[PDB]
Amino acid sequence: LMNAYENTQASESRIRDADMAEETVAFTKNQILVQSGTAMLAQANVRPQGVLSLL
Amino acid sequence: LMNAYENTQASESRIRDADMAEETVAFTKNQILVQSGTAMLAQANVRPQGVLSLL
Repeated sequence: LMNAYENTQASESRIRDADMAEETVAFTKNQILVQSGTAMLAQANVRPQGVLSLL
Repeated sequence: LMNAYENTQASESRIRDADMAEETVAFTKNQILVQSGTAMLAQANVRPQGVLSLL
């Protein structure tokens, strides 16, 4: 029973439990993309005033 | 209770809380349109001055 319990616990942890490294790398990549996207949205926000010189 | 509270708070924020990025673009476009309208109104105000040369 003890042997089967440890084997079953390992099998269950193989599914539900997350891998911390493979999650942290994705989290860092996503946050880098978020800051790049918000900077570029800010850049896009200051595009349309180019035509104000024509007024 | 705490799970339900966090879910309900998320649902409430999905409705009443505003999106800052989605709204700042509209704000900047609006003020650009205001500047263009002010410029055009100023230009149209001096429009009838051309008739003075006929008097």
